[PDB]
Amino acid sequence: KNNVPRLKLSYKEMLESNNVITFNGLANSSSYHTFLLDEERSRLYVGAKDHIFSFNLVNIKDFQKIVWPVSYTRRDECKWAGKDILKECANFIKVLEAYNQTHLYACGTGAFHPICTYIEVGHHPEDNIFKLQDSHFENGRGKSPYDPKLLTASLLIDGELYSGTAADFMGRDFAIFRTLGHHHPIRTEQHDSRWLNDPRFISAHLIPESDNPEDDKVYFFFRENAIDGEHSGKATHARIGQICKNDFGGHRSLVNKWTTFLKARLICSVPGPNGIDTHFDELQDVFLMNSKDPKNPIVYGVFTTSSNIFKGSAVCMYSMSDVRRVFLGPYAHRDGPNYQWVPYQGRVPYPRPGTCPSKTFGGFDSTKDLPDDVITFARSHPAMYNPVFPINNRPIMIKTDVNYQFTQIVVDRVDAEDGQYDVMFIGTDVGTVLKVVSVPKETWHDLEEVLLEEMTVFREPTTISAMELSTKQQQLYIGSTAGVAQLPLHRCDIY
Amino acid sequence: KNNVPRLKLSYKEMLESNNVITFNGLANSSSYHTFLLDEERSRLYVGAKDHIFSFNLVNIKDFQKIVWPVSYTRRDECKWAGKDILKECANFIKVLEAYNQTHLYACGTGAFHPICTYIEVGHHPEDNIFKLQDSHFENGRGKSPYDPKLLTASLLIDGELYSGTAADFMGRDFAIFRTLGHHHPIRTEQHDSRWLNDPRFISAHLIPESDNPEDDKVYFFFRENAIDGEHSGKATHARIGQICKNDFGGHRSLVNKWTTFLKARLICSVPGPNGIDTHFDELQDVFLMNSKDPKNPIVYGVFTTSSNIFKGSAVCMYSMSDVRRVFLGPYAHRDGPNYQWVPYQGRVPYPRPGTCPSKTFGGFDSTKDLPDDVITFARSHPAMYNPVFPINNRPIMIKTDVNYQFTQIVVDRVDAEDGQYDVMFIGTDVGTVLKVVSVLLEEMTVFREPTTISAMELSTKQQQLYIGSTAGVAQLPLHRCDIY
Ligand SMILES: CC(=O)N[C@@H]1[C@@H](O)[C@H](O)[C@@H](CO)O[C@H]1O
Ligand SMILES: CC(=O)N[C@@H]1[C@@H](O)[C@H](O)[C@@H](CO)O[C@H]1O
Ligand SMILES: CC(=O)N[C@@H]1[C@@H](O)[C@H](O)[C@@H](CO)O[C@H]1O
Repeated sequence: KNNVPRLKLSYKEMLESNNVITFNGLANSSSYHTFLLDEERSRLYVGAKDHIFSFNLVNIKDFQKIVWPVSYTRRDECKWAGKDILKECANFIKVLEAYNQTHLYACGTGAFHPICTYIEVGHHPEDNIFKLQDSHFENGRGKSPYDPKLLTASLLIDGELYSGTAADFMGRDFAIFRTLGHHHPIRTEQHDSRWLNDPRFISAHLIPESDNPEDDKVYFFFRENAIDGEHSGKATHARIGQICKNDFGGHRSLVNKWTTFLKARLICSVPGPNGIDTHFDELQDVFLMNSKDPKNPIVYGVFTTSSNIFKGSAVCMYSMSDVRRVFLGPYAHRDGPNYQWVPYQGRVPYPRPGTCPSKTFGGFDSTKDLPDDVITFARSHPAMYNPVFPINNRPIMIKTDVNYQFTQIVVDRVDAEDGQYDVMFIGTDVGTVLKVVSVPKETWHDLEEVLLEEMTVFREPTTISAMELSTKQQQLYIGSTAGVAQLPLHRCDIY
Repeated sequence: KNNVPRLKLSYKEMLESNNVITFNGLANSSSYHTFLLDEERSRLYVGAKDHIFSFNLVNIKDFQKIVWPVSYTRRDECKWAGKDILKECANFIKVLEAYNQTHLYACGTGAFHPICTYIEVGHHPEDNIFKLQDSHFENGRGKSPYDPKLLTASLLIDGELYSGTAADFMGRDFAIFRTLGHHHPIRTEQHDSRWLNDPRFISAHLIPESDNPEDDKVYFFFRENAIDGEHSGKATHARIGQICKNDFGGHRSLVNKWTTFLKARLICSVPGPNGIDTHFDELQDVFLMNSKDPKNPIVYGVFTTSSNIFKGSAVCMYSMSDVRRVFLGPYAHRDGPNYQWVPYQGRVPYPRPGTCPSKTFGGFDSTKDLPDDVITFARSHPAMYNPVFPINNRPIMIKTDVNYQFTQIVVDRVDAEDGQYDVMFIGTDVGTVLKVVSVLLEEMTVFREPTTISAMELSTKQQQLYIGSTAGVAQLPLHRCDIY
């Protein structure tokens, strides 16, 4: 029933108890935001400014660094663009995923000229190979943004890259891309408000729908500016967008453009007395709690208030069964520009747009062999009407009166000799980490919030940008421009 | 540039300094919310549960009362109706207003059967009369709600009663009525969310426009549920409405109904960085500062956040020049329920809807003589498209860190050595009054126990402030510079 940490600690105390291994980062670098955890290779990769690191996730003081800056020529070109020589004209690594069984794929802002390449790690982890394959350099457009201020939700599977970010120099052509591989890169309609409206990506996950890979979907989480009318009402909408991994675009229309793209509002609010709810629209981070059933990973989300005078944070939970229901629900439909959004009620193209091409029903092989009505629809119906509410219609945690806001989250399923509890590790914009448990107080609905620890993990206060949980090292890794930080999950002999 | 009070005295500290005179109220009464300040008679009237008091503006310890509790039969028909005998089946007065030069008009919850009567107080404030003219008894349909939990905004001028409440037993028929005074009662359209949609009234004021009494309009202030498509997103819209004092409805169609009603949204928000503003739509009280020009009183308003989690209160100022600009602008317009609201680009009938009939300009000297096209319009065009923003597009004061919320307000115009300064005495839902000057002087508790301040009057001819609540009334001096 309290909101005070039963165990508070500062970077100081943490350092005087063996609970923090700080990497202060090189003097000629920053922005250690991109994390690529690798349990197998037992290393923790962190792509930053002009560099890419390979930390030893047992003690991040031991590592390797691939200095990957940009050519003098490129630097100058960025300079001539009237940009910030130090803050902007640098190669900020924004993408870092796995590719070959011996190479990583990395992308970054090549000083407002996105470039990517490979990072040979090798076959055997025994011989820690951290070699950068220079001279190649592939087009970074659509993979890493031009502006370092923008992030990227990346997902690299089966040799193909999925990434949502701003694709242009002007940084106003945001789109979900599918690069690499065999086929021509896939993209979302550009300059189309109904598809994407000045969004900001958070993450992308490969979620299987059944035992048939043919039915694999890729979910992107992101926030964007709402759209409804020409009335005084700007607003944010956290969202989740689904797309079929086996989508290859239209035939005589959406050429090389997703055909199975749909989105739904993710609502994270707290019911009120007079019937008006309090919403946490600003989606900051998302973590998937892998259930034994890969088809139903639990979705935790870290949301924030839109108001500048009412700072607040929330942690909402969603079940895929819900998102799937929404995605199988009414399509948001609007007749004219000055019409109220209404749930579409009348003839839906078959197969249902949004549904992946199946060699069992309809028989239609490949998206490229779909009717025209199933391409015209979806093309103007990217959004679902009904929103997906959190489990139980409320967040499992809320922090208001506090002076900081949540920025990252990860959770471990710890089995206790009296049941299992989902322990959340929430990162703050202040540089502190909170460990909380939401045990159901006597009954689901009236649950108790327990703040176990509040540990600062950076000499100076900074915004936490990345968190990676290791269930093989039992170590948490925080990231920021100030550098990376490592700490143990527990500390049971200090309570 | 601060948030801490220079003078934070508690009730104990206020009582131990003659800073507050307390009336713990009667045991058989409560809800002392209906205030009526009479300078001339130097008394302060008050409406309450089965009672109507009369406090002395010098010492509320000295007072007269009137017992008006509803008969047995009525108390019984209310019980069988399935109401709470203790907190419902009683006569809670909701309207106290001066009527004749010798009488006051009063109405209360007739134990869910509102009734009204007069209250004699003679010509001379010397004889201090307070006789409850019993017998007869008129009904209070449209004058007072049936439900004590509902407020009412009244204004009785020229022998006419203007009020906005629930005209029904079920408390669902909210309306703005004008009863009394020579003509058949006139009211807003029943069951039409466009006109009014589950509103909560706050107050009505007469404000002339021109130097012609015929252009006089009555303005109501209230808060109601916004309407914007079947699509969800419940929200509150603070509002202000106007009505011509001389509106008596049409010949046929809109018969005995406002043909001049128009209403506009009142915005009180704070600009944000990402273009998103923080709004305070829950109007709580209104005070008009009589400026030099009687056609331009400054409008102060106390708004609160709709959010149950984040508590926050704000005060906002509005000029009647702005309000009038909005009423002379585009009406809101819809082609149906599935359409977006849009400023009416069509051709507005003449005379312009919302325009008081006049024996001068206009050509018409009666609202009943208006043509069909205007009456038809209006009937479906009671709302305006442009909301009226507050002076500077910002609120004067803000409180969010605070763990309470404003509930009442009054302001005094005090002449000093530097110039005139407007001091705002803000009430609180936790028994407390904040004194504020602009460009927090003191935070004083005024009740032994915490409650909601629901009434607040200011007597300049006595330099005192009176606060209302269910606990009782509280007297307090505007300054007491000694404590400083
Ligand atoms: C050009 C560049 O930034 N890379 C240097 C790298 O060559 C050097 O070994 C290291 C030592 O701290 O410092 C980095 O900043
Ligand atoms: C070992 C292997 O088969 N993986 C390949 C690697 O051989 C190749 O050089 C690289 C592109 O440079 O792409 C990887 O996926
Ligand atoms: C409810 C009622 O009938 N009113 C009584 C009144 O007769 C009496 O004069 C007064 C003073 O004690 O107390 C009230 O409760």
